[PDB]
Amino acid sequence: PDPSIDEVSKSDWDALTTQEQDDIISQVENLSSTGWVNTSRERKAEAIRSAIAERDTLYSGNMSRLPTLDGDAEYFTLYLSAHKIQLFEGGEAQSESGEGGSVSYSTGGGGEKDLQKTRYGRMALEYVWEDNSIAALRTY
Amino acid sequence: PDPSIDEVSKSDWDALTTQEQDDIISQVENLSSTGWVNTSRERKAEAIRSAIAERDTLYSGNMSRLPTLDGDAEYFTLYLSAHKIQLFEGGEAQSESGEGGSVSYSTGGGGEKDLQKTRYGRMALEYVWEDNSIAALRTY
Amino acid sequence: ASDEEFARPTGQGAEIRDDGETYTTVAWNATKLTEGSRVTDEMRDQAMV
Amino acid sequence: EQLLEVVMEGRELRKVAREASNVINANTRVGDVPI
Amino acid sequence: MQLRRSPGMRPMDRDWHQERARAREQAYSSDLTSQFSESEIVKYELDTAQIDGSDNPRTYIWNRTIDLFGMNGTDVRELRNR
Amino acid sequence: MQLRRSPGMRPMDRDWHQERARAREQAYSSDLTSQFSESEIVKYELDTAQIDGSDNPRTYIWNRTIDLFGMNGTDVRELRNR
Amino acid sequence: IHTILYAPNGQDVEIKDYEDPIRDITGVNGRLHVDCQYSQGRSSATVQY
Amino acid sequence: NEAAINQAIELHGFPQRHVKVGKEDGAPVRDNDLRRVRTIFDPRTTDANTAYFTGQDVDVETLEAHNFDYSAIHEMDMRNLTTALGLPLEAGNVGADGLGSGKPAELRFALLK
Amino acid sequence: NEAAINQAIELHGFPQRHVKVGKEDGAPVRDNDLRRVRTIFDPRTTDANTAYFTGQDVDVETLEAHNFDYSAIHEMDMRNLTTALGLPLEAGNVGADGLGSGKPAELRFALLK
Amino acid sequence: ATETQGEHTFPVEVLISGEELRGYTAGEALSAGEPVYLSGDYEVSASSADGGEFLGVNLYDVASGEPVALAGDDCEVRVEVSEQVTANDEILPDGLGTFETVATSAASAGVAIVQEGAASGEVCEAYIFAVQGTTA
Amino acid sequence: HTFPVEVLISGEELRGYTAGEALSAGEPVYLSGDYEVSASSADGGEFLGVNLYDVASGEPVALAGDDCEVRVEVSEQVTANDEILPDGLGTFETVATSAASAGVAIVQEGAASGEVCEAYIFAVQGTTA
Amino acid sequence: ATETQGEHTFPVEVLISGEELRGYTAGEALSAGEPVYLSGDYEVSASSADGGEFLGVNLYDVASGEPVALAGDDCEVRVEVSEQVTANDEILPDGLGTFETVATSAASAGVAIVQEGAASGEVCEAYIFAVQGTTA
Amino acid sequence: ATETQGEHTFPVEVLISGEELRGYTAGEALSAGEPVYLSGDYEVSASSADGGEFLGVNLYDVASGEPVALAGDDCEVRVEVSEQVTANDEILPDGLGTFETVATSAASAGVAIVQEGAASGEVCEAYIFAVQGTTA
Ligand SMILES: [K+]
Ligand SMILES: [K+]
Ligand SMILES: [K+]
Ligand SMILES: [K+]
Ligand SMILES: [Mg+2]
Ligand SMILES: [Mg+2]
Ligand SMILES: [Mg+2]
Ligand SMILES: [Mg+2]
Ligand SMILES: [Mg+2]
Ligand SMILES: [Mg+2]
Ligand SMILES: [Mg+2]
Ligand SMILES: [Mg+2]
Ligand SMILES: [Mg+2]
Ligand SMILES: [Mg+2]
Ligand SMILES: [Mg+2]
Repeated sequence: PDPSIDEVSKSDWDALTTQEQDDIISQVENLSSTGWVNTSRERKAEAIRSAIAERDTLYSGNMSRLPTLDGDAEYFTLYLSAHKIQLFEGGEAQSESGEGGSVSYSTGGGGEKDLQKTRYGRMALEYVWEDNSIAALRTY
Repeated sequence: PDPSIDEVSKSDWDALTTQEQDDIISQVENLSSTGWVNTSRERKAEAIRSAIAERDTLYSGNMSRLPTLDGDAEYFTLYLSAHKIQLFEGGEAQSESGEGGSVSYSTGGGGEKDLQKTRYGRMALEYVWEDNSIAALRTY
Repeated sequence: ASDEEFARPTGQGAEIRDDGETYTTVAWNATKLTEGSRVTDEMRDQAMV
Repeated sequence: EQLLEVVMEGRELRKVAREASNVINANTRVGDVPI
Repeated sequence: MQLRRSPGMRPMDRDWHQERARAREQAYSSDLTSQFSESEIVKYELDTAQIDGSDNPRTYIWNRTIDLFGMNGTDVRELRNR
Repeated sequence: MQLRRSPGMRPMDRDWHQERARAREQAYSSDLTSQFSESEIVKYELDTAQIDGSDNPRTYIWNRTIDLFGMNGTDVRELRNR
Repeated sequence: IHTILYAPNGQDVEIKDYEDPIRDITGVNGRLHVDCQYSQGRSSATVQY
Repeated sequence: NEAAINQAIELHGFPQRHVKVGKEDGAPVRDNDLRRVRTIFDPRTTDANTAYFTGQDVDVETLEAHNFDYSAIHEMDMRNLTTALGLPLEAGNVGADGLGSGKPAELRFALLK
Repeated sequence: NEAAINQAIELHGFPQRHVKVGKEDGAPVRDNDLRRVRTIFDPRTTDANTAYFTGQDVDVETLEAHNFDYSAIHEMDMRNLTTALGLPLEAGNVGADGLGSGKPAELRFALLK
Repeated sequence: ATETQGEHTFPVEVLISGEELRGYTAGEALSAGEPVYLSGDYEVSASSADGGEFLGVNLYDVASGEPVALAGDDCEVRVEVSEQVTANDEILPDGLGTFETVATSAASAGVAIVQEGAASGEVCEAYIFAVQGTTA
Repeated sequence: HTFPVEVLISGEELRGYTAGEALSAGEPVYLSGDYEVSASSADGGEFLGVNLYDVASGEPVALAGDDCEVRVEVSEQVTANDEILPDGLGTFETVATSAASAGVAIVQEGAASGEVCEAYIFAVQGTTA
Repeated sequence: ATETQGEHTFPVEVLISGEELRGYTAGEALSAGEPVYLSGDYEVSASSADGGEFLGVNLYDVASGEPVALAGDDCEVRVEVSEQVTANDEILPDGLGTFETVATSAASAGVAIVQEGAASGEVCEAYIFAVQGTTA
Repeated sequence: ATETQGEHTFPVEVLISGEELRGYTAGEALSAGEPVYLSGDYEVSASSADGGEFLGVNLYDVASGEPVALAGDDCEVRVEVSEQVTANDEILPDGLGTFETVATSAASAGVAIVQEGAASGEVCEAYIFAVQGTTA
């Protein structure tokens, strides 16, 4: 996208044109083979706006002078958006069944925390030191 | 492929022709017997672009003075790509059931973290010291 | 140190005002000057000086 | 631990020129004898 | 009134000298943002220090991966022809 | 210039003497590959040592399974008629 | 006006003579670290033609 | 033995700081990351009364000074050398139990004389 | 016994550093990988106040100086040798308990005379 | 803000007079002489361009999260103005780290009164007499 | 920005030049005036060594020459025995990739694109026409 | 490479002159005076013929995985040649443990220059002036 | 090569830096600063034009058959040139006891890099980086 998702803050997202937002939405929809096509635009927009806000507030700043967002900021914000969209659809499907057959997925004993609770969240988690607390300071 | 997946960074991938991308996509599709044929081109492109970006940012640099990406960079990036495509497909199928026919696979409790969650990720993980922290440094 | 200034006219009982000494620096960066020469042992021996 | 603390010598050449010729201890690397 | 951190007073503080001297000796580049705290850069005015890594001893020290000759740890600016 | 491992220097090295003596007392046969590390074979030139098991004391010591007479541990090359 | 001399080995200026026994050469090498700085450039005036 | 002691004193006579970074089984820390940590915890530029503030995933371990009785090795060396040269052990600035008094002293000083 | 003690001091009298690399049950480390860890922790270039910064998966262990009473072995050797040569133990720069005073001193000095 | 003396630039001493100094936490990086306002519980940030955002002036340069000393009201301060000002002018934070006059601002009341006039981009001396917050 | 650092591994061959522009640690340089060095262009007419430490324009600069072992950033994947030369981008690249037929350093530790390799500098390059 | 002196064979001292000694891992078993190239990361193995593979000559016999000392360029060396060589000939690794001339090889450039001519199988004296790697 | 100081002329000191100084027998009379190549076993003679003939520069004047000292590669030298040279020019022997640019010669590669430029018949400063022998 022309403005990239890592180049916009929460206030910038609100200032983008509908097309600039739709380009970023289209990019996020590439992270699922289903595209979350049955979820409406407003919900995908809310998830992206929230992911931008959460990046800038919870996954920003420095930690022993290392950037806390160590991976690519683009893909981190996209995976954080995908994580939110999947939670708006009720979370990970562990198993699905119907007339067309049945499937069960290797989700397993995922941890207690939100980012651990979906595959996109677990991907995003590797970009931010796996939420580890490696900060250090000294007195001069 | 003519430019190999290890020869290209995120900005290079964006600069390739559609055929140069399609050659790399076709190589990634060799890693599943199904080729993920029901997942569209844009999603395979997004997965590969993301794998390239993630290699260059999370799986780069040195430990002691050893490279962190110790295995073949080509096959690491392909397995990292296949890992992403399989998560865009919803995860590992632990079991699949159809018109009377049924199968279950030895996926098991393979782990909690991103790369542990699929077969391609578990392969990719051996290329990068299994995410171990063997770094050391000194004063002089 | 900053230049020498002036005291100011003041009323009785009025608060005195702060004109404290303020400082700056001049940086230095010592450059390595070098010179060298070589003589053979044979030349060292045979020269008059 | 016990060991032979020895080395057997190689061939040694005969050295005679200091005796068998007139020796000049020169003050300079280059010089002249007048004839 | 002047506090210890106040801009006109920094040159009087022994710590401002000691810490700027440390920063020059520790540095591996002129790119301060790579290495020093926002606190350090502000508190010690490190933009104004001539930091470049040329004062760091490890810029000049050999550290080859195999050393059969005990060369490692020697500092090249302590050689005869320096 | 010559290093300790260099081929012309090996006979000067105390360890080359001591370790060739060790190697002769270790062996049971001339088959070096069965008994020595490939490093040792090269470093101590064990091809050139007369390694054959004839210098190993264990070649000559008695070590029967059951001993009612205190025969075990006698070395045959220390008998009266040897 | 300050001439500032840095001496990593305390000696103001270091002149070393050393021999190369491999080549039979004596080298004479001099080194110094120097800078010069005004503390007050206003304390001076150039005469200009 | 003098050379061995002097070398071992430098290696083992003094404690050394071992900073360990990251959580066990957590995210890996690379060399360029440890370059920042080395700047913070640099011993060569640490005040006696420095304090440290960290998250949970930073451990400031110590390699303790690993005690060995170098004094006993010196006393043994000096005993061997002084006796070899025929001097009494006292000449080597080393004392001994019982030998400093009475008929044991009378004998060793008679032998020297 | 003198040779045995001397060699035991060389091996066991001084602590030695054992750096262990890699996580237990994790990725294996090959000889060329250890070559770079050897460069860091080389005792040949280490100094008293060197400090180390590492990930969690480098362990700096120590072989302690393994205690043995070499002094008691020397006292025994010297007691054997001096008594075998008929000299009092004191001649060997080795002390004794209770023997340095009173009639115990008078007797051994009488036997020597 | 700066005196020039030959080659040299000297920082001005910000606080002229006043005893009411108070300590706060920096919500962002700030520089000496900037007007600041409350932005969180005991947290101060640089004042925006009109009324409703002023607690005092920051006395020394800080990184985010460092402790800040303020000169509050009742203090006399050396502050840079973005426009030409005269004695008796009420002045207000400018949004640019400077002050400007009430007359130029959209607001109707100031936070400090100029005692010693200055040109645009120059150090005035002013007495801080009021704080401003969210009135809606 | 990025930071290849601690660029000297081993070697005695450091020589002094004047920086003809601002230069950075590990940057390949060539002669650009009498004893003046500037950053190398891409195709092999232009190499003398690498700059040790960051310098401003006009400052004296220490240059690691041939016979010297250095950590340098490569713009492409390299392996042991690859010959490399300046890339025109502050990096090195392989002889194989470049228009040139001869390198200036031999790679001793392999590296991925954009990473730091270890190399032995063995040659210099100038104007041949 | 051997002198004969009566009954005795003496190994020749490979390194005549030079300070350019460096240490590497043996990628295979190697013997004193063999030319070698980088077979892996700080790892050396015996050079093949026709160039692109030379870093220096091995100074002592090793098993695989041992540390190797090399004489690099800037060294003068005693080396065995597989063919007659003469002064000023450029020479190159031969693929056989020997050197041969550039003239005999398929290559266009050498790594050492012959200072002292020698017949096939004899010890030459030569100066190592270059290294060769993968140029493609 | 000579330097003028008003009234006086002085011999130019051929070597500036480097320790790669090696000994040979002169195959003919040679002059300080002349480029030379191997003409026999440890014997050097003056280089001809167009490459394949350069080991170093002769450091001091010698008659035929005398021992001679030579600066090889890794040395930094003061040398006379046949033509104008500029910083970054590669140079090699002109066959006239002096250097010319690779660009002027029939050769494709040089032996020294010019560090300080010079006019024709004048002294440049150059770093020697290669030797050239018979490749056929
Ligand atoms: K306004
Ligand atoms: K190109
Ligand atoms: K051939
Ligand atoms: K011509
Ligand atoms: Mg990182
Ligand atoms: Mg590996
Ligand atoms: Mg006043
Ligand atoms: Mg004033
Ligand atoms: Mg005469
Ligand atoms: Mg991980
Ligand atoms: Mg494994
Ligand atoms: Mg007041
Ligand atoms: Mg030499
Ligand atoms: Mg030099
Ligand atoms: Mg050289």
